[PDB]
Amino acid sequence: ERYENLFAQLNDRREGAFVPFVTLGDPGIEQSLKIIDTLIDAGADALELGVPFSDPLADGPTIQNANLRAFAAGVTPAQCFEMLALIREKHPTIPIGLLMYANLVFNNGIDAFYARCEQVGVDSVLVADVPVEESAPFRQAALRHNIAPIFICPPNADDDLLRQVASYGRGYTYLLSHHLIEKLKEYHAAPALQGFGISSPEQVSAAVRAGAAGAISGSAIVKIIEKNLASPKQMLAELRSFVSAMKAASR
Amino acid sequence: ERYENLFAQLNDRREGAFVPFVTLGDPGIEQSLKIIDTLIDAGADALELGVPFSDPLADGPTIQNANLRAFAAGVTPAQCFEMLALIREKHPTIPIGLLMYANLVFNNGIDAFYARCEQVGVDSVLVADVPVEESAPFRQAALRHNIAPIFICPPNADDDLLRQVASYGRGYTYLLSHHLIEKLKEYHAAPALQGFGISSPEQVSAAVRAGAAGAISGSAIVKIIEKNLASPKQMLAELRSFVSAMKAASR
Amino acid sequence: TTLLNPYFGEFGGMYVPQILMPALNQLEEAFVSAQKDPEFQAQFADLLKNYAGRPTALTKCQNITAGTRTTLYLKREDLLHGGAHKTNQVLGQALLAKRMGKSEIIAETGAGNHGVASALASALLGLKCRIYMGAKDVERQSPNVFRMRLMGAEVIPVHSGSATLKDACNEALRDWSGSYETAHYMLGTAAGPHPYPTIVREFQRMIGEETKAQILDKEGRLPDAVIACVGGGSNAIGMFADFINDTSVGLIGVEPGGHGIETGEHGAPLKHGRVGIYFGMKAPMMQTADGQIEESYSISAGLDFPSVGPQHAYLNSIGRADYVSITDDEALEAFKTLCRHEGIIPALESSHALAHALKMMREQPEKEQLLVVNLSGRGDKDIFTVHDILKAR
Amino acid sequence: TTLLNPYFGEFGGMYVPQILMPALNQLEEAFVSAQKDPEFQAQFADLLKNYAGRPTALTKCQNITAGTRTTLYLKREDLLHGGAHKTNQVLGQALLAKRMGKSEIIAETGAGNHGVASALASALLGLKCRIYMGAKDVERQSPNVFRMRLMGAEVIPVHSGSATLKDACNEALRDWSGSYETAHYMLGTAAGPHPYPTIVREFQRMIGEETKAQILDKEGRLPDAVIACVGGGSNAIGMFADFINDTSVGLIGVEPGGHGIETGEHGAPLKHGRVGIYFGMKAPMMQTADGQIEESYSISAGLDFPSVGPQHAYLNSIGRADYVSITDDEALEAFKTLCRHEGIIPALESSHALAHALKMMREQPEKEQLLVVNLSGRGDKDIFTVHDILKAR
Ligand SMILES: Cc1ncc(COP(=O)(O)O)c(/C=C/C(=N)C(=O)O)c1O
Ligand SMILES: Cc1ncc(COP(=O)(O)O)c(/C=C/C(=N)C(=O)O)c1O
Ligand code: NA
Ligand code: NA
Repeated sequence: ERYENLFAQLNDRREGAFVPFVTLGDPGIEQSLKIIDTLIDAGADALELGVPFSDPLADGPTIQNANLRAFAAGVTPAQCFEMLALIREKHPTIPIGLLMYANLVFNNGIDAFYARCEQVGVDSVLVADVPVEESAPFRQAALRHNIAPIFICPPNADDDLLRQVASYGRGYTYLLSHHLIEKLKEYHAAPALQGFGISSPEQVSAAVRAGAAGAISGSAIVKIIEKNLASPKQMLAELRSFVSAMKAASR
Repeated sequence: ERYENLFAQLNDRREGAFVPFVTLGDPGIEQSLKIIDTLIDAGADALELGVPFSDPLADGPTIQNANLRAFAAGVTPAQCFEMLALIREKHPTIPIGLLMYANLVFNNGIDAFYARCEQVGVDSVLVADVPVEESAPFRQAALRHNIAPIFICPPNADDDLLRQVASYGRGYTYLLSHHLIEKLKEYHAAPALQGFGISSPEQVSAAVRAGAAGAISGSAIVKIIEKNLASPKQMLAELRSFVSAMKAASR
Repeated sequence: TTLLNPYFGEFGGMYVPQILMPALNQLEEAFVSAQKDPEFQAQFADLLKNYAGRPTALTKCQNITAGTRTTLYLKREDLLHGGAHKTNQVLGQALLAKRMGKSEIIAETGAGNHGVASALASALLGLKCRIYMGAKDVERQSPNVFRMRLMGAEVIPVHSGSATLKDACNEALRDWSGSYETAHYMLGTAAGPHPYPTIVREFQRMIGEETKAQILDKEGRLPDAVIACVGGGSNAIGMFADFINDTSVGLIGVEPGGHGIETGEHGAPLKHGRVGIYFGMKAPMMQTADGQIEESYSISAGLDFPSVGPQHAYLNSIGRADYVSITDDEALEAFKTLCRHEGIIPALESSHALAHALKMMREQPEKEQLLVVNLSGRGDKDIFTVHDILKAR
Repeated sequence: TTLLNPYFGEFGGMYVPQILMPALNQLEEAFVSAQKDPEFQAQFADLLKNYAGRPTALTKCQNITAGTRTTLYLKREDLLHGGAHKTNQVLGQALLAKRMGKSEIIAETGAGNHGVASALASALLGLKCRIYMGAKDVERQSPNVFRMRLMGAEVIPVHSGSATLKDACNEALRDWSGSYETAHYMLGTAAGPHPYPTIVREFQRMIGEETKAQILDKEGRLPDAVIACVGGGSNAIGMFADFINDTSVGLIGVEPGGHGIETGEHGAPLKHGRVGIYFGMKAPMMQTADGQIEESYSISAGLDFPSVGPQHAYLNSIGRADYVSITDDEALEAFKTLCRHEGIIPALESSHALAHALKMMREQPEKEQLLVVNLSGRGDKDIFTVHDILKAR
């Protein structure tokens, strides 16, 4: 619902989107909340929040460290949902997406997980280790709870995959680092967003010109966090700068 | 020749023999010569001298150490023969026997070795690792140079061995630690001498009563040497005591 | 869409990022093709026979079962080139890699046996090879670390997490996510995403096939039960496979009990874990109430794994195979017993299987039973660990 | 008086104290009897096949001979239980000990392989066992020291002399001189007093027998030459025996050249020594002008021996077999080469044989030749030594 309103509004303004990503509870519950508020203040159109998983076999060292930090803070999925409720209570319209690992969703029942997401105000869920081939129970539970199932369109994707992603996904299509936007639109795929390697304003511009509805910046934001670790008050302003210095590239 | 005269004289005196054993060049050339002179002074009827061999695979730690000492003194077979000539020059009648390892005899030619023995004045040679089965070239060369080939009569000997030892040996028969003297005499074996474990006067007495011509005391003497190592002047008197306190047990 | 069934009942699947699906589908197609190619089978058989040393002996213990009605045979995978059963399937997977056109090899290892196997196979067949190994295992299994390097394999210590098999696995997957175009990921156990569980079983099934032929020749009948340790599940499924349709033959898998199941320090997820999704599969996992993966423990590096192959979870669910656990101490006693009574030094992993066979015998000494224990590997790699322990005692 | 000829030309014999002759005659009679007993042969064959793992593979190298007209096969004794060829004859000698009624076992060892073999055989057949090992070898071959002890064998370090094989031998003989009534001296090489050279050859001849059958099956013709390292001479004579009457087959023995023959630090008495009498036999010895036994040297513990078996000295004298030497460095290069190109880690002893085969190939790359190298053992025991060396470089 929120993604739809967003793209609709971003279309009446001839602009794209800039979605940043960060790990919840990193480097702490308090600092994390302050980090996200800063991100939205700068210009974050939507958010992609990761829940700390013990064995993130699909994330680079950058994100691995973040999880470690969260765990070092005693951060748990439960506290993450406590945070999401707080974020939602302060920002009612910004789309919030979660980056999950299958086991954290499957653990207490798939249906129950998506129910909690709807309850707290989450808008979409991308399960990193669930390809469309195994997505059935996940996307079905998501749809039943008004949650958008996000699917990744890899660089080595084929026509068959394009059609599935187009019909199974909602909210937006996660694109991994021109014609690939043609098919999706032809198949009526959720507004496509380019990700991976998106760390510069020009990359965002070329993405919109390519036909994308916007661009997601992966570790681009996380890379900034860690580099200002010992300096909290510096990290925030450091982030404000980049975000604003990126959303502008979508107008 | 000397063994014959010895036993002949020891028979006219109703007595046996007491043959001590020591390693040449141990603990040194000078001390060794003084040791042997002491041995003869006390009452040694004959001598059994060992030549230091690199790998005495038939001698206990006691003798192993002695060799090491000799080698530590740079003692060699050549210097041993220099010593034998000196001993012979001072004591013209005492029988001198050598305890050799096969390789030291075979090295520069078997015939040449026994020739050197005759030249220096040696009376017999016992090759520790040459059983009667392999003795042919050795005893033949010995006999050609007027050297008595000494053979060991083990405790696990049989009749066949008794007859061979009896006919092949000369000088005396080395016995390893009553009826065993009966056969030898029946076969006309070289005067039998009991050895191994002979470290007391009573052992010598019982040997003569058993029918032996005397008794050889193996490490019995060597055991005394090492125990007075740091005290040369003590070792000598220590040895004088034992020897005299043993030859008396043969009268 | 797949050529083969990715599931064993509820267990299995292909839970990997979308980017790796093409690699898995290509691997499955190559495997199916190879299985039908007499030329591939002949080459594989040639390597197994003339390079690896198959068939391996089936040895009858003639001292350890004294005074009982148990007859015990040991399937000698410890006599295979490399020292463990791992060699069997690496040769097959290496041939598959070449069949596909790959020139590099990625692998993970715990006891270091799969690493050494991957390295030796790569050296023989002209493939590049890098191995991931938990820093803890790098130390307690040092002998295999040296061997791997001598053969030109790159050994990469993993200090992440518990620094064991699980962590090495995570790295191998992360690595393949970015180098899957020129490298084949040679998974070392019957686990992970389809088709690995199926491929590993098929490339290890000669263990059971030979065992059946040898036991029939020697005893004129099938075993009452075959017993194997279960880390990821490769040696056990290799032994089990050919006997699955022989309902009279019991199939017993032995998970490591570590310091005791009740201590929580073990590696027995099949019987004391909970189904979850990790390492590309849906299978029993040792995990927190929250769904985080728990770190496992075992004196044996090769069994220190928080999960288990999907086919074992399935065979257990339907009651075809039974699974039990053996503690560090029970495995150590079996190790000492085999050394002293049969003159065979077994890997500590294999010692868990032997330990259970010994328990079956000792618990009911008058029960007539013919048992086969899969001696998955030799214990030369555990010599320093067992000594450093028997010393403290 | 003996049943069999104790000599090979001028070499051999029984140069031991008279006290040990009964033990040697009893052993010779037991051996002759056993060789005629189908029941003994069946038991021996059973152990070799089902316990030791015979027959061993004959592996064709497919990488190291690239670009040459040499075809090289490796006889895989490294795949035998224990890791070396030593196991073959210990099983036979152990059965002989039992046939005679002995219950204890005395043995000497260098690379520790014969010690481990003696220990494993004793554990399996219910015999007591004590092993003598040079203190130097106790260190550079530590892995086998652990294995021996784990199997219930008493390991006795020898600090005498050069603290190597020769010294361990001396002790074993001294020990047997006093415990020959209840213990059988299980000599570990084709040397020492008759009947050992003969017994060891006969109990190791299956190496050559299988090699002949396998090469005929694979190439349809006999090898142009078979190559083996020579320490005491057991693995080489085991390989040679069945080919002696096949005059077209060259027999090549490789003695260790150590730091170089000219340095005097080597273990090549057959070609650079002088005939002497030691260790119960008349054979080539490394000795001083005075006739003292010289201490030998080799990077390989198993080849560090100042003498050699009498049959090798004889085969050399008549020109039937040719002997050469290989230095520490050449053996090390062969070791690395086999690891990296064939995925097989050879014992440093075996590496000397391989090194010479590589030289035969490299020196005349266009010479068409079919060669067989006896890979006498695996190199797991040398892993720490080779690493500690390749590190300095
Ligand atoms: C000898 C041996 N036995 C059993 C196991 C268990 O693995 P399974 O799949 O369950 O059969 C390993 C396993 C070792 C490693 N993890 C590795 O070397 O890689 C062994 O090295
Ligand atoms: C693997 C191996 N190869 C060769 C040799 C050579 O002995 P040969 O008789 O000449 O065949 C040994 C020998 C090792 C020992 N000396 C010992 O273990 O005992 C080996 O352990
Ligand atoms: Na497991
Ligand atoms: Na030698």
